[PDB]
Order: sequence, then structure tokens, then C-alpha cells
Amino acid sequence: ASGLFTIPDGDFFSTARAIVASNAVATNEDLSKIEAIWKDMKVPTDTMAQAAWDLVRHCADVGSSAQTEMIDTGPYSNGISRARLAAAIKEVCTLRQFCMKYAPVVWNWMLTNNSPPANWQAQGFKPEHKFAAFDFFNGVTNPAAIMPKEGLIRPPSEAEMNAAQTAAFVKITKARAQSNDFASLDAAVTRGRITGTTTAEAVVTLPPP
Amino acid sequence: ASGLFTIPDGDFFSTARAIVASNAVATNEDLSKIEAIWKDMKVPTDTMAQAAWDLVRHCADVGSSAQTEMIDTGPYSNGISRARLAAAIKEVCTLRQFCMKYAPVVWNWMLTNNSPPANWQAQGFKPEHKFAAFDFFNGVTNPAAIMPKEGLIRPPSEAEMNAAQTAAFVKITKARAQSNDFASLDAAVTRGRITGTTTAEAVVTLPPP
Amino acid sequence: ASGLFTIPDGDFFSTARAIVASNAVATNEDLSKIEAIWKDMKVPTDTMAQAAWDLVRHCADVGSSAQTEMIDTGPYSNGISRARLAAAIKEVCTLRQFCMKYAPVVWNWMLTNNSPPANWQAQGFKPEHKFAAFDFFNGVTNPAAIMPKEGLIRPPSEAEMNAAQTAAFVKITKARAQSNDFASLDAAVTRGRITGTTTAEAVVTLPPP
Amino acid sequence: ASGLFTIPDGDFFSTARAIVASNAVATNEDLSKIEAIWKDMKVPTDTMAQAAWDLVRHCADVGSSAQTEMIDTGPYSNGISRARLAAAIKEVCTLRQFCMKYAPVVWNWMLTNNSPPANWQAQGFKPEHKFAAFDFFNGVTNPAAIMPKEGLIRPPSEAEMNAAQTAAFVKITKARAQSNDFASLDAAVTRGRITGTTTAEAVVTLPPP
RNA sequence: UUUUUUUUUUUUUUUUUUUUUUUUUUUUUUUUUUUUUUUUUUUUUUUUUUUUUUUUUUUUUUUUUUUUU
Repeated sequence: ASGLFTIPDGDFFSTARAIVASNAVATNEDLSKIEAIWKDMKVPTDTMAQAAWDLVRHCADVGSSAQTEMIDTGPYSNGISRARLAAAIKEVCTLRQFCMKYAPVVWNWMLTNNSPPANWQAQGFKPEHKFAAFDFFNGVTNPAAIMPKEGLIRPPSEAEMNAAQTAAFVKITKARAQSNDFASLDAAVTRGRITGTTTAEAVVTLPPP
Repeated sequence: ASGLFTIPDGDFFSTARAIVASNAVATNEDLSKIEAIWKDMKVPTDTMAQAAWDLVRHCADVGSSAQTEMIDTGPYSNGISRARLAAAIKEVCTLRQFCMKYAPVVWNWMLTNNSPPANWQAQGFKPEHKFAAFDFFNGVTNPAAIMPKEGLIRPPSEAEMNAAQTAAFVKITKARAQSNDFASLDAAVTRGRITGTTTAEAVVTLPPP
Repeated sequence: ASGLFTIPDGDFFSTARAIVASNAVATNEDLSKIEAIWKDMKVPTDTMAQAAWDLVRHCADVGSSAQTEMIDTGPYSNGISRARLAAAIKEVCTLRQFCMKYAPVVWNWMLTNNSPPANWQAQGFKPEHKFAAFDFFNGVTNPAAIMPKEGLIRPPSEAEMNAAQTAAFVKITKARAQSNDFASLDAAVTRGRITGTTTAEAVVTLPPP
Repeated sequence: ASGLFTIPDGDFFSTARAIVASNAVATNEDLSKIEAIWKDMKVPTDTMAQAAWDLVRHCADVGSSAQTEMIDTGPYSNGISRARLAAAIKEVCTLRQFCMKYAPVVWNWMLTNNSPPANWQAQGFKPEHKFAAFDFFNGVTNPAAIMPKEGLIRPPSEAEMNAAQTAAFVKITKARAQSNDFASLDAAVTRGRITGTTTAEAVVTLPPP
């Protein structure tokens, strides 16, 4: 048995370590392209990582959607605003994929300072689940993401994971209900409609048990 | 591991404090532009904050919609009416974003005086939930908003947060049902219709469990 | 990359401010020519702007067509009638282009006094949309127009914009149906006809959804 | 397998980069001919690009039709008016093709300053879609156009693309309804008619879903 | 009786905005109209399913009063 029919024997399992890569997280080729754009717009390379952690922490208070307006300037750039840092990222990967890379860093930072995501109440989270009230919360246990050196202070509880999956259903289905099913945006197909659906037909509910 | 691949070590989590910024709350650049317009229409800078807190407290009795008619004059301007203060705000940010900034102030003010939002019964709130009967109630636990020095008297209960989310569904869906799906307001698309929908097709219900 | 192939870098977007100019609004060269004619027919230069705002406010009660008869004299001229002020304007630009320049001023003036355009019922407007019942209502959000210092009291609602676009369809199509398609007004082409069309063939309808 | 039957192997896909060219965007031969005319009418070559970006930004407030009257003079020429710059462009390519080349620049400029196209309300756009209210908005994601160095602040949303396609239908069909089907402009064919169509037969509607 | 295989499990989409006011009266509730006739036959095949056509251009301005009931 050779070629693709080779049977592994036990030397492979004890020695080989798979480097984990994920397509929901910004790749190593993605992150090298961010650095080349960021250093060309004069982000200091001595605080390049802290400018990323500050941007993703701000992206836990607001969304990580491509339409999200970043607000202010962090203290680790040379006055480069967070909107300009995020616009450089969206040329390479999505903002959500970049934020998934730093999700354990932001999770530890929020749990150290006891500072939840800012709009947890507007998102409909209960106060006992408010630390899961950011998108890209799925990346906190993804091994392709940046894990801090001493690990997570606290893993996410099962109730926090439950609340995040429910909120992910509500936010994504509401965003799809504001979109359409039109396969083309030409007026021959859309007939000048945004959703192609009335207000009552677009109401999202999670059906009861 | 350097650049964007730097692993945080624990010095960062104990020292760095993220200044919280939110795009649902009026920004610091927004508020500086309000002050320049307000002092030019001769609002006293010694009571500039109290004129804002009086306007947002009045915006808890009426809406914070852009179409809302402000009624009277507060005691902290130099006779500048609340409609003129709100019209200056709507040149910079939304009125709702300005009111979200002062939501914990208005929440403490209403709980101190035992004075709920004025039209809580018309909004369909039960009497035990009537203190949540304002829009921009989501901002009372947003850390980007102005928190008073000694804190909230009482946090919002879970039942108050439940009632506010339900009322937010009813008021927003009713406002969308009076709007249309028309992608253009030209008569070639609207065909001279406001909603493009009959009265029976526009009825909003929250489907039962 | 130089010449017309130069890539903008971010210094341009933060520093350069485009002065907005519109060809639907009376230009700065247009308005300087109005002043030279108005001061030569002895309009007081101390109330030159108020004579314009009074004329455009009167042009919200009647049309801004070139055929419109202006009625009376405002209080800010030296007894110069509004028909003589409008005849001087029509030598330079259209009356509608002049009125578009002052559309936010007239919009604020009408909303302050609760005084809608005078013939809103004859125009077929519903009472809840009657403040949009003037032509040149499109200019109220045009940034080339004169914006008052503290801003609009209320922006136009979506239903008001819908009603204005529908009324613009009806009034313009009815005016075209009283015109012709004749490419020349010589009797060899027109054959002594005004519209070249019967009464039944000239009926305007907005086709139903 | 050689000649036109050669099978690509994977070296071609990893190495070759196609330079994108579009016939809806002004070509590199087009732009070199603009520069030769612009420098001969003494446009400064140190601000040749900024004079183009100022002209296209003004062409987002007014149209990019060949019949469009440009209004004023930008600050980056040596007093050369925008009408003279546009007349030089129309000798080489269309004004719309030139403006498509700088559509991401104008898109970033408008989103930085929060300054929409000036006549968005007259075009029938809803306020939530008003940043798409220019023609040549199709060029903002065309890779043949000039992309700024740090990228777009925000990509166009799906609802903005929907509104632009609907407005493109309405404006182009209305312009065709004012034209004719006559195959020749000689009076033997046109019979002295502009459209060859009555007013009621020329009404444009987008048929309802 | 037949129907129980395979395929389909990735990404993307989670921001903002929208929550005011107005609209809640009156009128409209009778009578008439309910039968008969019409239900069959015929018509179910063949042929027609390829290519071609998808670019560009066209999106500004002007026209919205009065009169006519």
C-alpha cells in the first residue's frame, strides 16, 4: 500500500502538527498586504499590532459590516483614523475576517476591564449574556485567530454561545429581509423595488418551540 | 512574531483602556459642531449642558424623530426655543443620536422625579414598564453616553428592556408600513402611490408564540 | 503615475472642499446680474435679500413659470412691484432657477408660520402633504441653494417628496399635452393646430400599479 | 497541443496579471490627448489631476451628458472654466467616459465630506440612497477607473446599486421618449415631428411587480 | 407493488438609518334577486427544441402659472 493508499502508522500522529488555517479568518497573505498598505500610509511599525487591536475593539462596539462607519482615532497610529485603517483592510479581505483574527484579544481585553460591547442592550441581549454581544464572537475559540500568551481569562459559557447564535440569526435574517431575491439589479427584473416584498411579509420571527 | 502577528502578553490588558466610541451616539466631533452653532445663536455657555439635558428630557415625552415638532422653550437657554436647538442639531447628526448621548441623564432625572415619559399610555406600555416608554432608551447602558457622576439610581429591569424592544418593533414596523418599497420616488415607478399597498396589506402584527 | 493618471492619497479628501454649483439653481454670475438691474430700478440694497425672499415666497403661492402673473408689492422694495422684480430676473435666468436658490428659506418661513402654499387644494394635494405643494420644492435639499443659519426646522418627509414628484408629473405632462410635437411653428407644419391632437387623445393619466 | 490549442498549466495563472481596460471608461490614449489640449490652453501640469477631480465632482452635481452646461471655475486651473475643460474632453471621448475614470475618487470625496450629489431630491432618490444619485456611479467598482491609494471608505450598498439602476432606467427611457424612431432627420421621414408621438403615448412607467 | 443510492454541509450577509405628528365623527344595515335551460359527441398524432442576437451611445437643461367647470 503506497501512493494515496498508504496507511498511517503512529509516527505521523505523534510528530506532525497541522498549522491551522481558516477561510473565516484573515489569512497570513491577507495580513501581509494590510501591513504594506498601513506602513505606506505611515502607521508606526512599532505599534502596528496595537493599532489593529484598538480597531477590532472598536469594531466590537459597532459592527464589522463593510458599511460600518468607524468613528475616531486610536492612540497607536500616527493620527490615522480608524475609518482609514478599515478602508485599507477592505481592499484586501473583509473587515469581519480581520476582526475574527483578533477575537480572543478583544475577548480578553473586555473581560479584563469589565467593559462589554457598547450596544449590547440595543442588540437585545440579556445582561448576563452581554459579553457575547459582538459579531465575530465566533472567532474567540477559532485556533487560526491570535491567542494571547497566557490564554483566555474565561472561556465563553454555553449560555453566551446560545445567545450569540440567536442574535446572529436575528441580525442576518433582518438584513436579508431588507435585501431582495432579484438575481439582477436591472429595472427589468426589480421593477423599481428594493425588497420586492411588503412590510408585513418581511417581518422576521424565530418560530416558537 | 511581530507586525500584525504580535501576541499580547498581559501588560497590554492591565494598562490599555479603550475609549469607547459608538456610531449610534453623537460623536465628539458632532458635539463640538453643536456648540459652535449654539453659541453663535447665543445659548449661554454656562448652561450649555443643561439646555441639552432639558431638550433631551423633552425628547423623551415626544419622539426623537427628525419630523418631531419640539414644543416650548426651556429655562437654560436665553429664550432659544427647543425647535431651534433641535434644528441646529439636525444639521450635524440626527436628533436620536444626540438624545442617545444623554439617555442616562434623562433616565436618572425621570427616576428621581418619578416622572415617566408623557405618552406612555398612548404608546401601549403597561404601567409597570412605563419608564422605558421613550425611544433612545437603548442608550441608557451604552458607555459612550454621558453617565452621571454617582451612577444610575436603578438599572433598567429585564421586563423594561423586553417592553422597549417590543415597542421598538411596533413603532418601526408601523412607520415602514406607511413608507414604500419603491427604490425611486419618480412617478414612473411609484405610479402616484404613497405605500403601493392597501390598508389591509399594511396591517402590522407581531405573530403569536 | 502623474498628469491625469495621478492617484489621490488621502491628503486631498481631508483638505479639499468642493464648492457646490448647480445648473438648476441661479448661479453666482446670475445673481450679480440681478443686483445690478435691481439697484438701477432703485431696490434698496439694505433690504435686497428680503425683497428676494418675499418674491420667492409669493412664487410658492403662485407658480414660478415664465408666464406667471405676479400680483402685488412686497414691503422690502421701494414700492417696486413683484412683476417688475420678476421681469428683471427673467432677463438673466429663469424665475424657477431664482426661486430654487431660496427654496430652504421659503420652506423654513412656511413651516415657522404654519402657512402652506396657497393653492395646495387646487393642486390636488392631500392636507398631510400640503407643505410640498409648490414647484421648486426640489431645491430645499439642494446645497447650492441658500441655507439659513440654524438649518431647516424639519426636513421634508418621504411622503412629501412622493407627493411632490407625483404632482410634478401631473403638472408637466398636462402642460406638454397643451403643447405640440410640431418641430416648427410655421403653418406649413402646424396646419393651424395648437396641439395637433383631440381632447380625448390629450387626456393625461398616471397608469395604475 | 500547440498554437491556439495550448493548454494552460498553472504557471500562467500565478504570474500573468491582466491590465484591465474598459470601453466605458476613458482610455489611456484618450487621457493623453486630454493633457495635450489642457496644457496648450494653459492648465497647470502640477494640478492637472486636481482640475480633473474638481470637474468630475461638479459633474456629479449636474449631469455628464454632452448637452450639460458646466457652471463655474475650479481652483486648480489657471482660471480656465469648467465649460472649457469639458469642451476639450468632448473632442476626444465623451464626458461620461471621462467621469467614469474618476468615479471612485468622487465617491470617496463625497463620503468624506458627507456631501451627496446636489440634485438627489429632484432625481427622485430617497434620502437613504442619495449618495448613488449621480450618473457614472457604475464606475465606482470598475477596476479601469482611478482607485485612491487607501481604497473606498465604504463600498456601495446593494440598496444604493438598486436605486441607481432604477434611476438609470427612468432617466434614459425619458430621454428616449423625447427622441424619435425616425432613422433619418430629413423632413420626408420626420414630417416635421420631434418625437412622432403624442404626450400620452410618450409617458414612461416602470411596470409593477 | 413501487419509492430507501448519489449529490447538496464552504464563504459572504450581523453597521447605520427608520420609533414624532396626523388619521378614531357622521353616513351606509330596507326591498329586489333563489325557477327553467345548459351536463352528448368531436378535439389527445406528427412537426417545432440548432445557430445568431448580450458592446458602445443615450441619464443635463427647459417645460409645473393663468384661463377653460
